[PDB]
Amino acid sequence: TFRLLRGESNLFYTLAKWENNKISVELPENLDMQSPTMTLIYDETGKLLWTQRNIPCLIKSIQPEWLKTNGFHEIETNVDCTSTLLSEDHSAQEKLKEVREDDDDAEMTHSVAVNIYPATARMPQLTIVVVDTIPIELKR
Repeated sequence: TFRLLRGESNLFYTLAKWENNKISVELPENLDMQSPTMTLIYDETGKLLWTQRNIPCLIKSIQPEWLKTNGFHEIETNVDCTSTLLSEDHSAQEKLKEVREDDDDAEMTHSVAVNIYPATARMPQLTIVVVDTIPIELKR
């Protein structure tokens, strides 16, 4: 889980560059866009610097306390938000349709790994957050 999302976090760390008070992430050519993760990068103060996808409901669901340490956490969000997160994913969209019909405020829980990268000569201190886009309720 955490140990598993750590790999994606490390990847995005090595992909990132710090230039002119800004994070830039250049994605590798032909990289899978269909991986079930979304990564966010914050500064040590907890300011969001970069996000793989701009999804405000999920971003607002990230608790600031979490951001100062390494940890494994859970987002408690809604089926509307999860549907926005999984928009491109066809099959998932079918399932999501179903669940939306049974309950329109159905709760969705997403695993999250928070990862700390101390400042180096190359890079300032960063917190990298990796979210499992498939919620616990849909894993089975």
